[PDB]
Amino acid sequence: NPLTHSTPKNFGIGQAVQPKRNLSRYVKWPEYVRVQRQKKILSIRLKVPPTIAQFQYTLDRNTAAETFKLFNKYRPETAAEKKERLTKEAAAVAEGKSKQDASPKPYAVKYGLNHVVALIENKKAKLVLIANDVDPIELVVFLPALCKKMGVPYAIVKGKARLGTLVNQKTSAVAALTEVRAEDEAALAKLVSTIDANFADKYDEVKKHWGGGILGNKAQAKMDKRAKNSDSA
Amino acid sequence: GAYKYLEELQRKKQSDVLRFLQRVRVWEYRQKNVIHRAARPTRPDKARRLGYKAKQGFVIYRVRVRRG
Amino acid sequence: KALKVRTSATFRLPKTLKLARAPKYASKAVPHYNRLDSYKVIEQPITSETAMKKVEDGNILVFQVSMKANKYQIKKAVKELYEVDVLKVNTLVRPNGTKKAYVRLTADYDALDIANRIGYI
Amino acid sequence: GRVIRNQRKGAGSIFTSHTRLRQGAAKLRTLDYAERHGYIRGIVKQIVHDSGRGAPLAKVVFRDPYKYRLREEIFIANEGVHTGQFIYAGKKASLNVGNVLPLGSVPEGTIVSNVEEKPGDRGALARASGNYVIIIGHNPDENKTRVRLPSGAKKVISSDARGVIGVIAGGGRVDKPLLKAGRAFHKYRLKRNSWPKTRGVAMNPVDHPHGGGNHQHIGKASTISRGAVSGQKAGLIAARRTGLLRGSQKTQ
Amino acid sequence: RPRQYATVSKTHKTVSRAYGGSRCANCVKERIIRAFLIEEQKIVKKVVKEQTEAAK
RNA sequence: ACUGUCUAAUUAAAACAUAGCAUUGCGAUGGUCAGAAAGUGAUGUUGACGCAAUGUGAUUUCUGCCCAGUGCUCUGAAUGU
RNA sequence: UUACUUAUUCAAUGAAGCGGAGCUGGAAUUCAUUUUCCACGUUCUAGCAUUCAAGGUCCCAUUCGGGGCUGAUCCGGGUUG
Ligand SMILES: [Mg+2]
Ligand SMILES: [Mg+2]
Ligand SMILES: [Mg+2]
Ligand SMILES: [Mg+2]
Ligand SMILES: [Mg+2]
Ligand SMILES: [Mg+2]
Ligand SMILES: [Mg+2]
Ligand SMILES: [Mg+2]
Ligand SMILES: [Mg+2]
Ligand SMILES: [Mg+2]
Ligand SMILES: [Mg+2]
Ligand SMILES: [Mg+2]
Ligand SMILES: [Mg+2]
Ligand SMILES: [Mg+2]
Ligand SMILES: [Mg+2]
Ligand SMILES: [Mg+2]
Ligand SMILES: [Mg+2]
Ligand SMILES: [Mg+2]
Ligand SMILES: [Mg+2]
Ligand SMILES: [Mg+2]
Ligand SMILES: [Mg+2]
Ligand SMILES: [Mg+2]
Ligand SMILES: [Mg+2]
Ligand SMILES: [Mg+2]
Ligand SMILES: [Mg+2]
Repeated sequence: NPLTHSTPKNFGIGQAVQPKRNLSRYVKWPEYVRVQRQKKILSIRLKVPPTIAQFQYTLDRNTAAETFKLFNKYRPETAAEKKERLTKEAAAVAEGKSKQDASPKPYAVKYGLNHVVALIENKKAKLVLIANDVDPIELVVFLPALCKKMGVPYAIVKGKARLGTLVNQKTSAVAALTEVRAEDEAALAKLVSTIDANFADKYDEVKKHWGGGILGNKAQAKMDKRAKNSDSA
Repeated sequence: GAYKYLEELQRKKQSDVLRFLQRVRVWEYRQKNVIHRAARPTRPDKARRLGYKAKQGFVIYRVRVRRG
Repeated sequence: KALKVRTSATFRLPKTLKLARAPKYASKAVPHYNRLDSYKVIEQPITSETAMKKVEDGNILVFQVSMKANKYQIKKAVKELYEVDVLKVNTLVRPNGTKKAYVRLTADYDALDIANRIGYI
Repeated sequence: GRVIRNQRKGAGSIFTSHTRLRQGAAKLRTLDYAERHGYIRGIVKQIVHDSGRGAPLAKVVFRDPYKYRLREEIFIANEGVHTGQFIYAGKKASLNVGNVLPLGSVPEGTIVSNVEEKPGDRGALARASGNYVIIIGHNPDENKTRVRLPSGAKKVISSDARGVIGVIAGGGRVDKPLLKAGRAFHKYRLKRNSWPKTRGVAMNPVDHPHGGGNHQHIGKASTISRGAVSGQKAGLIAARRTGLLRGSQKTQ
Repeated sequence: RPRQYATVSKTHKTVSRAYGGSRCANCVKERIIRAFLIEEQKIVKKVVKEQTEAAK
């Protein structure tokens, strides 16, 4: 009020140098950024075959979190827990004369790609988890079809790295369960039901549907409003 | 194991699933430098039977050459 | 939440952390001793007749001096070896490929005296 | 035989442009926010002679909308523009000699110079002293504009393509005889090394298709096909007619 | 010569009026009168189109 | 026509050039030209009062007839190759 | 044959304001209410236009300094053709 004044500015083309604004939409990115974005786009623009694109249909965050919840009880031995187990059965077995068992039959999530494949082939898998990222996609893509044929209930899940954490690796392509402690059997059957309902049942129909063929929005609104006026005046 | 499946799939080049893959990948490569380091094999079964190993000291490079 | 706010359209190489070298083993294993010392800087006196004259009439000492040495290195070395104050130092390259220093002392010192103290005449 | 003269020019040794004194490329302002929505004002700070050019340049300064500073442009000067004059450039801008407007925004019969081929190229057509182009019509659906270039040709370009009102200055330059070798000499001295010209018919065979013979003469038809190959094309290339042109020129 | 201007005192490089070592007096005279009259007519320009909006 | 230019070391000329005159190609996704190739290059800091390609040779005067041939060219033809 | 754009191609720019919607106006005539289409800070003058903007507002615990929001409407990150 007192000696203070209201100036204000005219930003109106031909006066008053423009204020600093957010140009983030316009910044010129490094090529490696430019590509990983354009790669994402090109995959959406193209028509994508049903044997791929049966991915992108991914387990919902709820059913998944319940699935991780169960799986996380089954983690493999930590480095310490094996060193620990050994000294137990290094002593007790070699002396107390139990034959190679001072240790209980372990129950753990099964992993590694070649490991899991032969498990599915051998019908030993109760549940197979498949990641959605897996850049050389071929390592994985045959798995739903393999599972479907072997009558092994499977799910496509987000987090190749989140599958990793539960096995104590940076990443894992797959995670599977074969054995389960009798205490957890019913929770599993419940998970298997919801999962089979979202994947193994829908397999045949999904197999018929191509994906992609999706426009960007500048192209979208152009044809949304062009087909809008042309037909209905 | 998985490698056997990769082998057979890769023998269908004109199959719709590989035609897609071929088309997307060939664009990406052509965007990068004519010689550029590859993080991992994109044919793990092929590398494998040519003597590749996942231990430290093995390296993959990707490269472009003109045709004709 | 939402994205970063950049007000500029140029993306620049992120300013990242540069670590100083911490060698696991020494470079050359012994440091080289001083490559130009006062004894290697000033080589011989120059006793030519016309040089001896600068000593008598000019209060000036003429030395053959290392080709690798500058006016600073010459001044200091004459100062340390001969216990004398230097006024100024002029130099030139002889045409046999050697360097000649014309070294004038300060008014306090007598070049002639200092010349037959070092022992030439 | 030898590589003839018109083959040696492409290697650009002694044939490159003599560029040292030139004021710098003449261009329109970059096509930006101001110019495609509003207009923007400038002052011609000077109008100046460019070396090896027929027509004067005009230095025109503007304010930088995004930063505090002045930004100076080099225009080809239209006849009648003057120092101190205000120049207006943009979609919405009054129609006056010296201003730059999109071809769509001016009525037929409008006369403009330094007109862009595509929008944004900062001008292509009608830059030589005396020249202009005329707007002969509009097609508002697909927003094109039909113009007639100095050659007589009629081309159709984007109505967004910019041009500048008026004609280029220094016209009539070619009406005055050069009168002597020296005037030509100093002329090409500031252009490139094209002068003088030896006639192929005064050369030996090694040198040129026309070379040789105990009398000077071409010896075969001097009309050469497009299909001809380098070292063959000299004389009248792809001529659809030849001989003194009788009767009115001026395409219908 | 340009570098000698660094060896001389500031009074040799200026005159006491605004825009002293830069513009030519009579030029400064002009940009005063011009500034003033334009800043005035700028008021005249607003209130006239302030009424034009109100009566139309 | 003039002033000008060349065969250093047998030709300085009527030869070459020149202004003037005329013809030809091209609106840039181009004309002419360079390169083994290229995200290459000359014209081009260019735009037809321009660049590129030929001829004739200042002024005055005048440049007739012939498109069958060889070229060049074409909003042409079509049931032959 | 003619549409599409992501391959490929061309131009531009220290990848700055693109596309879609909304505010206020208004031409417009209402056949129930808006069915729409344009707009939507700069043109007597060879001045001046920069310190994340003054203003307004909310904070830090009132220091001197300093921050947030608004001023400058939302939404999609397709740099513009
Ligand atoms: Mg590695
Ligand atoms: Mg010296
Ligand atoms: Mg050059
Ligand atoms: Mg020459
Ligand atoms: Mg000639
Ligand atoms: Mg000639
Ligand atoms: Mg001859
Ligand atoms: Mg020949
Ligand atoms: Mg021939
Ligand atoms: Mg001949
Ligand atoms: Mg002849
Ligand atoms: Mg003074
Ligand atoms: Mg002051
Ligand atoms: Mg003579
Ligand atoms: Mg001779
Ligand atoms: Mg002579
Ligand atoms: Mg002679
Ligand atoms: Mg004549
Ligand atoms: Mg290339
Ligand atoms: Mg002659
Ligand atoms: Mg001529
Ligand atoms: Mg007659
Ligand atoms: Mg007759
Ligand atoms: Mg004939
Ligand atoms: Mg841009």
